[PDB]
Amino acid sequence: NLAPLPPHVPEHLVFDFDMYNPSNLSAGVQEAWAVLQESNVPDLVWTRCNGGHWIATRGQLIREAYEDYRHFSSECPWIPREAGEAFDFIPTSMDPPEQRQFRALANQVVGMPVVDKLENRIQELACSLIESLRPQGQCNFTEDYAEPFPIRIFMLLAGLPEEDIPHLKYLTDQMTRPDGSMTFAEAKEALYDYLIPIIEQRRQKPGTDAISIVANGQVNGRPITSDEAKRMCGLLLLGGLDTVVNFLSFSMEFLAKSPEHRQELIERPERIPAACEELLRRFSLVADGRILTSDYEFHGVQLKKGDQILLPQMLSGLDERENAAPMHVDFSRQKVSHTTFGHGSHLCLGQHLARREIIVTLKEWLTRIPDFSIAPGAQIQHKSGIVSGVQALPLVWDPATTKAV
Ligand code: HEM
Ligand SMILES: CC1=CC[C@@H]2C[C@H]1C2(C)C
Ligand SMILES: [K+]
Repeated sequence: NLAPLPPHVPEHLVFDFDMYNPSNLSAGVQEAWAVLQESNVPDLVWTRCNGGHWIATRGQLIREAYEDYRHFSSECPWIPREAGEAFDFIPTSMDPPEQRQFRALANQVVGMPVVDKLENRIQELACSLIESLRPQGQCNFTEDYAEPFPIRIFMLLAGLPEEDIPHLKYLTDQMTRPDGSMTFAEAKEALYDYLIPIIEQRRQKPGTDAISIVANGQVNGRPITSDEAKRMCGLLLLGGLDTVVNFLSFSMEFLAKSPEHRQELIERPERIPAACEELLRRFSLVADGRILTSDYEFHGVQLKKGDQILLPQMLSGLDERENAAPMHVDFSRQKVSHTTFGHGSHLCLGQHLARREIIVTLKEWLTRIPDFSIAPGAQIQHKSGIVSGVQALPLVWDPATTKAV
């Protein structure tokens, strides 16, 4: 159940939060983690769950720890420990200075520039899917939109056949939210097995997909190795199949239950980008961490070299010390403060692709299906993990209230 409290961890700082099955899941995953920001929970606690680790509960500490890579290394960023030890993805598993040369290469295959290209391809698919769904008056949002819209765009960017989705998506999820049929190590090895012949094939005969660009690129001037390309592409694949997919679902679940929120977007489409940020904060969903490089006193707490500390990017924006009424969605919110795309030298390279997907989704869905609700009676279930998400989201609406556009 719980790991024996290490001698150096204060008994009064213990708070056994379980990141893969938080107590409050029924109330909502963001709410379940929010329990860590309650009146008498300190800024830093120790949970004996998942092997034992620190958890920074407030954005101030979260931001600081992410900026201080000397003490909090990305070397072992995943929890549980075994998983963090096998996590060798590039460039997320490296700290500056060595990280940059690779981060630059990755920025080349998913950055703004690549996204402006993809713009029309992304609108076409969003419309394509929504219009095909419009007349039915119902859908399984997670499988009929949330998953194929972002994944197909990534599989297109990566130059990979769509039939590979079921397999890759299953591996990916075992890494963020393991159902237990596979360890992080097994999921990664299969992802590395998938790529290897594809990376060797595109190095032998260069194309113009994100994969070829990576296997054939350079780092600070020198040629990338096969193995280095593999570690980077696995990360890219990981960032493309399980982030926006889940986020679209928290956003649309909320919109289906907020008629007033929907109207505002119908009435004033010019605020969709702003709503996109507010939702990015409200339904933040990533939580990874770092490992202590040496013994280090942090905010009055003694951390030992080797201790893992989970720094929930999700919690910053939900922190009342960052945004008043944090649990409240307000598209007109003055200063939207958050760390949903991370913080420090590891800032999300895919955020520009993420915002673009989210915004076109908001624009095109509302423009064709302005009124919809959650299937009557449905009991929505979230799952918590490195990346939290929605199990299923049944949606219904009346086709008479829609419009081809
Ligand atoms: C709503 C969507 C997304 C969210 C909230 C998100 C969140 C994050 C977070 C929190 C990190 C930092 C991890 C750390 O510091 O350990 C990160 C890194 C990264 N993400 Fe995103 N991500 C999203 C979408 C994407 C997409 C679509 C891609 C590309 C296909 C992507 C690619 C990356 C990469 C390559 C990194 C690594 C940066 C580095 O390690 O320097 N992400 N992301
Ligand atoms: C967007 C992402 C790609 C890979 C893992 C999931 C995040 C990360 C925590 C860095
Ligand atoms: K590692």
